[PDB]
Amino acid sequence: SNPIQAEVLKRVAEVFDQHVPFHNLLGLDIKRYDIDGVEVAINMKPELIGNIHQQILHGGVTATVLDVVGGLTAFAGLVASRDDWTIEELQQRLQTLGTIDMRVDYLRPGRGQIFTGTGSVIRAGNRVSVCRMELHNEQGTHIAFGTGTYMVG
Amino acid sequence: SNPIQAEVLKRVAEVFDQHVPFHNLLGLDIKRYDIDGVEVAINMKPELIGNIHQQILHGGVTATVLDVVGGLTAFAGLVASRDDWTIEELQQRLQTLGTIDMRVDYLRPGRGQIFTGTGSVIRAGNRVSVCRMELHNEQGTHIAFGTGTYMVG
Amino acid sequence: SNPIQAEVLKRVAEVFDQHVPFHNLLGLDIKRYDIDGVEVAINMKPELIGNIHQQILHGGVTATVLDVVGGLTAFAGLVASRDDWTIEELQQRLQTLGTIDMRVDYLRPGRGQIFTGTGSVIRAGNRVSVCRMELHNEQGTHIAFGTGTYMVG
Amino acid sequence: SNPIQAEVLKRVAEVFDQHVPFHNLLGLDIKRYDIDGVEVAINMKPELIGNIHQQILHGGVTATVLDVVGGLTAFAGLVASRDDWTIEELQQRLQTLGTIDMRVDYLRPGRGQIFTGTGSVIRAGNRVSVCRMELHNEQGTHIAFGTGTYMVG
Repeated sequence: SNPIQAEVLKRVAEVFDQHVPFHNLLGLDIKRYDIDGVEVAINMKPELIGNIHQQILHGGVTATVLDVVGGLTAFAGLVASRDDWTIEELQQRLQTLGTIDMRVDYLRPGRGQIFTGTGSVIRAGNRVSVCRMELHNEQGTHIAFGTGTYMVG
Repeated sequence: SNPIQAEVLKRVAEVFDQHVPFHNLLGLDIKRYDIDGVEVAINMKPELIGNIHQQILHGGVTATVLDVVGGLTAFAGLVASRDDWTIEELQQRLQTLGTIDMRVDYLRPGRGQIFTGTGSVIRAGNRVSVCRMELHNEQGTHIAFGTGTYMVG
Repeated sequence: SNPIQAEVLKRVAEVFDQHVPFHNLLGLDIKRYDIDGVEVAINMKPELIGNIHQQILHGGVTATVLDVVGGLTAFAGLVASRDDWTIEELQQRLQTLGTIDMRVDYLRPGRGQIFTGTGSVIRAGNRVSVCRMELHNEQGTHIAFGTGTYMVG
Repeated sequence: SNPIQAEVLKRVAEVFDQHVPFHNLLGLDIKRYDIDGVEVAINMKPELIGNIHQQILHGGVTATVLDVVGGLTAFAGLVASRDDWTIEELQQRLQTLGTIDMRVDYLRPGRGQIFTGTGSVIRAGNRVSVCRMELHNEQGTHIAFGTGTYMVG
């Protein structure tokens, strides 16, 4: 794709990946990131448990992962929408990026070894975008669905 | 509250405040928990930051706090709804207690030193309850509102 | 499907299709209803326009259609839940069927002569079910998505 | 409110009260509309019933009223946010007014003779605003609560 569109796609992906303190506290990793769909994985660890008896992931981790998948999905959508994007142009956008509201639907108990989240834009906007997100375990079992409205400009 | 109601609440409160791995990871504390509702407090700390430049809370922490406030608010309301609960029935309820769906509305940037969450029951049920949650910093400004649907039976 | 199930689904269908005053005012029709799900449809007419200057469907209609699709989807999923329902049992359930909360995401302005809605269960339950709903124009594009939490018992 | 603000508001109130086909079909009325907010009312009539036996308002009507209250609430909050507003500058804004997403929480059966709705802005913006809505009957009993995200620029 566009030389600049590539930079941001490999930069923004790395920004979220390790430049965010909370992402590091949880061990959240943005595996990939490109024009279509981003991916976010998180390995199960004792620190992420909610109910010790059921040994299930705390609902806050599920929410966090879905929110991150959405913002990234939204911004990625903004990027691919143009070929005139300058560097500062997108930098101002990235500083504006934020969640306005989000809905999480908890489908099944959060059990698994590795969890992966992905999303897609259902409403692409120049200022506001809405996406749907999803979280599953290594067995492919859907743990939760999400829908978020993001500010992209 | 009668002995049963009081004792159950005291027990649940220490469970959430000391024996929940994810709560310990973030520093989420149950400041107050009685038949009237809950108060959850969380001190800002570097690991909870979402964007270093603006020094704001990661939307994930906010969602986590709002969700916990809702669950406990819904459980407190359940306990308060009957004069004939037994320790065993309420202990079974605490295990079934869970979030079905939740909406978080991000109002302002999450800046603060100490964050406090409280909630109220807008729809009480024997099986399903709906709660409204709020999060504010030590200055009293609202950071986010939440609405949660919880399975309570 | 099963004699009783197909019999109950048949009954419930004419109910929403004709026994509901608001459905007749809007022209809401239950195009088809089987154990697999539902498909609602509604023809455009002058009384359903929201903004005359744009000849677009009023959002209130959209939300109405999504919610009905959701309740029907939920109940259908419940019928297929057990294989030994008694016509009286399912009659008691239908009396408790109702929406707890619903989220509507508006994607495009509603245009065209006919609008069709369908949905699916994302979380099946004996007491509560969560469904996703979709509404689209005659050209196949999605006007809105919906997510609903329903009481099925 | 200065003359310009009050002028556009009176104009907007007129359009929604008489020049909106779907509002005229339901009988939705804009009782009052000023810089503070909006009051929407709708009398109960046979055509608005959802369940014949319970004589309750159809959930679609409740959702319709909450969305309209939210839109007008959002627009009023926009009108009151500035003084440099020129007549057409706000009329161009009105053309952009629309609902992005909405969540409705059904608290209890919609019984009543006259239903009234009010709302407030929980997040005011130059392009996106979030609002809370509420519907009650003539006795003051709360029927449903809403939360809407609106495009205002």
